[PDB]
Amino acid sequence: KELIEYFKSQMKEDPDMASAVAAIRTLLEFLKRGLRANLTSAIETLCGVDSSVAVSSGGELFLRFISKIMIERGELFLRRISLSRNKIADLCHTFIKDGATILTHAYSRVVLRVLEAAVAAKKRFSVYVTESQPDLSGKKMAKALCHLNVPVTVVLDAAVGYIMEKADLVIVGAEGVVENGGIINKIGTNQMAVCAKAQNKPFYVVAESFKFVRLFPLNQQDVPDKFKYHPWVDYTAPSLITLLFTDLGVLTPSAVSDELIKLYL
Amino acid sequence: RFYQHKFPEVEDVVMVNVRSIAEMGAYVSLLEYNNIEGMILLSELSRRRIRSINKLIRIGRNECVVVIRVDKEKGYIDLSKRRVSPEEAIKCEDKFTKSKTVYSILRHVAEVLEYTKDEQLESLFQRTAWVFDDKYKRPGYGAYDAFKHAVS
Amino acid sequence: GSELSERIESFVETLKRGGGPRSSEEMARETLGLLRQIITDHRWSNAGELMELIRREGRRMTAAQPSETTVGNMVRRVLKIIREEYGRLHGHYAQLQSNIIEAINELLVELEGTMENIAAQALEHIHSNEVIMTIGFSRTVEAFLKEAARKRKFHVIVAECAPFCQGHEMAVNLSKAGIETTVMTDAAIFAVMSRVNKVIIGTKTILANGALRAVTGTHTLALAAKHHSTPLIVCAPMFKLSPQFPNEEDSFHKFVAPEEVLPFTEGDILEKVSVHCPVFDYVPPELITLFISNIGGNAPSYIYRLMSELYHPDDHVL
Amino acid sequence: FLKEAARKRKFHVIVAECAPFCQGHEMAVNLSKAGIETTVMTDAAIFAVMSRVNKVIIGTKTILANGALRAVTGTHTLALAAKHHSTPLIVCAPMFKLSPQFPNEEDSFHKFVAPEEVLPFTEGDILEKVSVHCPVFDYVPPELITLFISNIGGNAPSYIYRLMSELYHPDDHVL
Amino acid sequence: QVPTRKDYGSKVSLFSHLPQYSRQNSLTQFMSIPSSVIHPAMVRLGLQYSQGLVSGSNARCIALLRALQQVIQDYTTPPNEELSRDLVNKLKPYMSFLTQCRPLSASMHNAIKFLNKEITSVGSSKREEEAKSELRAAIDRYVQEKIVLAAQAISRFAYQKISNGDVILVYGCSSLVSRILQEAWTEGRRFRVVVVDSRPWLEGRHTLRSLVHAGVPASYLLIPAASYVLPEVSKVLLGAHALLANGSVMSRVGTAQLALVARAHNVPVLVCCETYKFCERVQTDAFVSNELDDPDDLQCKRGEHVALANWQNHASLRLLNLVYDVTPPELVDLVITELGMIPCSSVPVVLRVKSSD
Repeated sequence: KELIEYFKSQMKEDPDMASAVAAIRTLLEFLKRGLRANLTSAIETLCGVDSSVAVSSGGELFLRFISKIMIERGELFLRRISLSRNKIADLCHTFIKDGATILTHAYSRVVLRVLEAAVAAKKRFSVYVTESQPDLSGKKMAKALCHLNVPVTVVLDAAVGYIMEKADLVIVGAEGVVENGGIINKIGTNQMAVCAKAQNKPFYVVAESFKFVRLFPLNQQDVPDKFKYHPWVDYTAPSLITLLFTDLGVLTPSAVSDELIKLYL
Repeated sequence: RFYQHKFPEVEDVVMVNVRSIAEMGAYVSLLEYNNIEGMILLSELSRRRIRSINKLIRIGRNECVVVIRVDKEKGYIDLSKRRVSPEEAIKCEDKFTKSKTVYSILRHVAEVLEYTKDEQLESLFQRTAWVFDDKYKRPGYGAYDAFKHAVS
Repeated sequence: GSELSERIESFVETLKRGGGPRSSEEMARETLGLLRQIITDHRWSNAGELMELIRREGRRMTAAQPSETTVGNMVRRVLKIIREEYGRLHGHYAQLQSNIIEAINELLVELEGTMENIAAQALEHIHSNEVIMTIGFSRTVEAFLKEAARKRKFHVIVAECAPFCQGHEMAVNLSKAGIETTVMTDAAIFAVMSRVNKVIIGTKTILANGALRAVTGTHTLALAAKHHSTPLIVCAPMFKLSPQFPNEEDSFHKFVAPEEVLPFTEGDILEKVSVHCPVFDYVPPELITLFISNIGGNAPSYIYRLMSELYHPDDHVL
Repeated sequence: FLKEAARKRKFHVIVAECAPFCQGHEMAVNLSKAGIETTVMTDAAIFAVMSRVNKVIIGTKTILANGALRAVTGTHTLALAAKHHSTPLIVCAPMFKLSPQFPNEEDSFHKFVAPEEVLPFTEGDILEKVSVHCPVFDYVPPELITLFISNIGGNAPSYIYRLMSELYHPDDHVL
Repeated sequence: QVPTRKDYGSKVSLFSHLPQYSRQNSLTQFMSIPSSVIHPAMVRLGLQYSQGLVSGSNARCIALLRALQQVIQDYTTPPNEELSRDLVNKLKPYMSFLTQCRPLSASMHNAIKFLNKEITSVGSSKREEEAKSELRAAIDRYVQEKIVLAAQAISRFAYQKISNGDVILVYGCSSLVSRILQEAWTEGRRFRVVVVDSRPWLEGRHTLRSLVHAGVPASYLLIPAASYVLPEVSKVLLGAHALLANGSVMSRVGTAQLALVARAHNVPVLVCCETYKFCERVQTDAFVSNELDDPDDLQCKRGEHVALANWQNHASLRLLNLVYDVTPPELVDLVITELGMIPCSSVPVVLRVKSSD
């Protein structure tokens, strides 16, 4: 159809994002064709055919955002999307202890930009990207931010259960966030979390504003199966996720439900 | 007692002690006539969204309440804060205090045959307070009732 | 009419001699009394320069004494409410300062109603012929214990923090109401913790993660209580909350002269052993149980809704 | 044990009775011929009463070869409470009834007595459609109890294998 | 207005802030037996509480609701005392009366607070009878919308949640857990529900009977052997009376230890409390505000040789039994309510977005 080629154009041409704003500006370019809402639900399904959480969640917050006028709303919504990276970057590079040993996860824009913000504030630290393999996921972060003068030593993913003695500040990337108070990411996310709660040593978590998802897991197979396609993205109860980070700012485990119920799920 | 025109006028100021708080309201005991017990009211303990119950009132202290419009069996005995926006308050506190001194010198009239039980207190008050509405200004009544006992 | 600067400087200068006054909430009393005067002759034209005046004088008042945020959350309180009232004005000039001082009157009745509220919320916890514990000294938990002393018959113990014995005084104070409390030393926080039943604590500041910041011995009391999992009720009024985090710098704690813990009667020893003590520890948010607070109870990680309301977070960084 | 302790002391014995049926109430009668202040709590209420009791003891029928016992039932939720609050556990055992039995001999380690102690014969139209089953002897995992009392002095729970090898050569444990 | 009920037997050394009763002598042994000292529906609901006749989850709320509607919709309006403010203070002997009878579920406290707030919302300026009928319309739309629309709304949402073969347990006596069970069962599903109960109520009966009459396969085990459902439970529905502002929940003696033994396996506990049950009182321990029913109902039937008949002959033996309990907010994870499936610790943020803002 017409609405997959500009979607591939925005997921490929600009590297400053995920497929989320690809879905957003794709479904805004949609409107150039009260009378469109279920057409928007059908075409957000047809663009959320990907193996991704952010595209379908952006579409459902579109149908929420509809509930001659909303063109300028959409332009300033793209303005909401644009400067969010610099706001979380200047908001989120301060809690790193000087002399602390970060353990991060596979390639997201967000921990890239926030570790670049921590370097622009010139702390002394050390980051460990982990590998997280059903495929090559961690080595691309390893090269992309050994480009910026940090000793990036990749630990084996099963070896995370021993490297946690020298990881007092474990940050993760942002793939999907849910109304329990948790975050779903690539499979090797949950195991460092359960081990970190056995370590008595904190587990910080970054996120993003319009990547908020309103479904709900409770146990193992309560993950959505249209994102799986062995697993692809896994999580469990959010008993210890220590801190979450937003366009809004510093947010506790519960408060993502507060931003959701303010906008009614 | 402190002015026998008991039920006071419409949009004036007074103060009150709060001896006990209700289940819902806070029924306060007004003191500018002997032993009635009023209430509080809902909306304006402020002018915006405060909405709380016990962080403003003690079981025991005073404050500067403002009356809106009181009648008898419409049951609107107004104890709140409306529109003290530039308005002075503590004039009524000094009115309160000087009237308490007026009581304190006259609670003990109490002559030497100890008859604390019931001497008719209006028999020594009423005739000694009766002609003292000589001018209409109620702050002028304040300075004139302060002028009452500076006896020379 | 410009005799205002001298007491800003006298106040930060008595914030540099430890910090006056002695007790806890009278600090809040004298600071909000000296905070309602910050627009006396301090005049302006538009709200923006008034905002920047509160910016500059508030940040030098907070950086003059950084080990106490009870002045910092209040200057953030006043800047928040004045931009709130200007925003409600627009949808510039006239009706501002009146409603400002009226709002200050509201909150200054609140901060003195605090200990009455925490005293009157204090019989919904305690039983007959059991024991109870608290550490340290706060007159808030003293109000809790004297209320429950007025109505029930129980059997307190107090374990005291002793770089300086700030806990013997309540330990004699609590036999005046006829409790018959027994005082051990702080060696026995675990020898008796089988035969405890409940323990209360009096915090000092609670951060914007719901993580409190208390006196010496409270971190070991929480994580030595959960080797029995008896609950920790925290005594915590709504003024001594802080929107802060553990991360801004150090001097999160407060290092004092350590002649509290060593004498000068030893011989030849003290030339090398480099002693140190804070007076304040740091406790995890996730281990305490509930508030006895001036809205009521809250869960120890609910606090973000209150800090969404009370402090406009773009000028929490100020 | 408690009768000699009340011959010379003064104490406070709450007696839960685990209740598909009663076997607490008889010592609730027989524990007042020496004035010991007994309070007969009913054992569906264990997760309230951690926050008075200091040592919570049991009586057991016999002890297995891992540090685990079989007693009258309900002792599993008793000990799984008494590890949530980390309270001690004396376990009384004279040494005729210790056993080298490891739990892999068969199932019905328990003794399924008839459910005429849980559904007597006023039930309705319901009894032949619902599954009704109770154990009389239930199993404490070896990971929780803390002290034993023997006829040779006190002993640990992670030590009893020497008492087994002293009192049984291990090859005749299947008879 | 009303006298109090005497004590019977002895008491434990701990609970002397708590009174205990008996049902062999009740309130209306003496008082004004044509009830006009107090309204008739009050002594009605009181002496049918004294034999436990309405001992339900929100059944108790609707019983006091019908009692107070028979108070209000025949209420003489006296002069010389105000239109709306002679009600609520004369209602202070009502709930103090029922507090004397057998103390309140927190559901009845929420009912008190709502009809309180609404009789303040109609003051003086309206005549008493059509104001009384507007109070009827307000209280009827309230109990209808909240109770009934919450029941079917969580039925649609938990129908989206619960799937095939989910063997789910109840500690069963309510009108919401067996409700969700039946109106999830009758839509093409399959799940083997088991009930659990406890001495001395021996109550699973309403739930298990309503399941079998709804045609659901049931099993049965009592909490004094609750370690035998220990491996095989797939999920558990916990019927809680109230739900405090810790994140805790609130129900009987027999949701005390099944909560922890089913936190000890990662089987996700699932409590069912609607928007009506979000309270504000917050307790932490288990003897603080907890009732104590008639302490000589725990006897044994061993022929006739009972141990607990003449238990006042010898010196120091006692009895007791608790009734309600509180579980900590660690264990309990998911509440079943309207706007979504909100978790434990984020409860009272919903309670502020339906509290006049």
